[PDB]
Amino acid sequence: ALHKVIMVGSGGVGKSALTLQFMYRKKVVLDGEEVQIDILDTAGQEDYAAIRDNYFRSGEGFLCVFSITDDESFQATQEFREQILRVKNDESIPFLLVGNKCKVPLSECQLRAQQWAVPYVETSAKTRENVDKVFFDLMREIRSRK
Amino acid sequence: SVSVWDEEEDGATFTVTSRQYRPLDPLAPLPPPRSSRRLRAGTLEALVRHLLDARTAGADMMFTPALLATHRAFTSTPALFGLVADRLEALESYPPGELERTTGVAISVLSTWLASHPEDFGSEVKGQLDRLESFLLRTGYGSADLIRNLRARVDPPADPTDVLVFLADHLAEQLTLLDAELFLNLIPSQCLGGLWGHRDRPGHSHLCPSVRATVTQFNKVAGAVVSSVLGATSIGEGPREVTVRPLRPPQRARLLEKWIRVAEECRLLRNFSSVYAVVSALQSSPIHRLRAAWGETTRDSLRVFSSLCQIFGFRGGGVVPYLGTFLKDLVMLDAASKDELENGYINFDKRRKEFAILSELLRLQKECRGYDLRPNSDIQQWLQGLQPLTEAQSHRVSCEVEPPG
Repeated sequence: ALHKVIMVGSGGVGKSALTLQFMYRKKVVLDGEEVQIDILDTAGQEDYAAIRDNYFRSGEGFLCVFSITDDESFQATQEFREQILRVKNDESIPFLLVGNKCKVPLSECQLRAQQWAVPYVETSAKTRENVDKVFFDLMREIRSRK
Repeated sequence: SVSVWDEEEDGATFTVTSRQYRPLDPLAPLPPPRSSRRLRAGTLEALVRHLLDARTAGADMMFTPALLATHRAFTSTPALFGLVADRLEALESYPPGELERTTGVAISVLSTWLASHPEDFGSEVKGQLDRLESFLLRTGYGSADLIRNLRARVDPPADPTDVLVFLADHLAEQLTLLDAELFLNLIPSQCLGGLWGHRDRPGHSHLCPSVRATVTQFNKVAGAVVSSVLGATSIGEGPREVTVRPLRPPQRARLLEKWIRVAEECRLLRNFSSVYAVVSALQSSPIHRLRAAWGETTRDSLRVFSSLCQIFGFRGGGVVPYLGTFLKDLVMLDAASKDELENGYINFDKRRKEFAILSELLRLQKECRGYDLRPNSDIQQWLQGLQPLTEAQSHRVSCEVEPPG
């Protein structure tokens, strides 16, 4: 009863900001059921090549986080999508695209969500909207694979 | 016994912690209580008041080094220097006694700063230096020592399969040599999550150079392993542009064993940065697949490989840590605590947590200086001529080398 989650993205996007508010390993209630989850951050370690590869081997579900301000951080999202497919050679894998507000259009955000078979969710830094939804959303998609 | 009470001042908040210790002679008078008035929050100007207070050295021993190491997170060097010059020029009209003692603290603070972070004093502070220099002569006040030192800082295609040709411990020494000097060049203030976290932002390409240099070497090593085991040399940017050496599985095994031993020799040198580069590279997806080659590997090599994966002569008493655990810790620490309190006061408690981590890599830096590693120019030029494969190139070659079944 343990679901391994990985948060992927660039620095300054605030995966770490999103990580801390959901918790502050954790025991949670998903669908009336006691489940434990590991959120393993690539925080600070994003520029290390072989490191993230090791994370993606053991990780069972992914959060692809980019900021709604920078074009550059949004541009790097397909690289992270590619890396995950290289490690986990399977198209049908738990995935979630996450926009984080704290310039890039919303219509262009929905386009990449449509290109793949996975939902897109937007979140705020400290307003805490959809912060719980994002993990709970992914955990169910992980449980679906289980 | 142990008593704790808050305080409040012009633009700052303090916390006194006075603990009464039992005397050495049980019948003697109580010895003076050991107290520590520590700044907890406050304006930037208030921090400089506290910085230049003679009491701080003994009341808040680790305020000065913490402010100096972390100031780039919430200010700039010329502003901090500027405010110190503000205070001193303001005290010019004061009675000479208060002027001398603060000048003295200012002299002592800057000298510590100069010794601790010389790479702070660029041409950006030329005016502030003149400001301080004019002051010292105007008031007639190691002043001369500090001025001399401040002015001297402000005014100045290899074959990757050839890894088999070298002895493994010889390779580890060279890798450790390169990693160590990069770790000594590491400016710990650049590891702060408020700076490293924003390295990708649209104007920060030249920010955090010493940290990036460390990462680039970690990636060159992980590249070298991946490229070597695949027996491929990168001749273009494209996923196809690369020449492969045809190698049977038993021949690839020899490259696996070599690198496993290189890792092990890095572990004995306590160079964990390269241990983690080699190990994660061997666990890397284009090389994890290669079961035939992994199956041809000597079993004692696999045990050493497990032993290393479970972690994640005079050969120098040193260490090179895997920076990354530190970067992670600092990035998460930056996001867990706020820069400023609701009143607009700088949250100096965050910086205290930050500096504690920055302190640990300082002691590791001093430990690192115990290394006795001899340069090898043949291994060195081999490394410098090494052209590593891109992630896209390595995945393509792996498939052409050991196809899926």
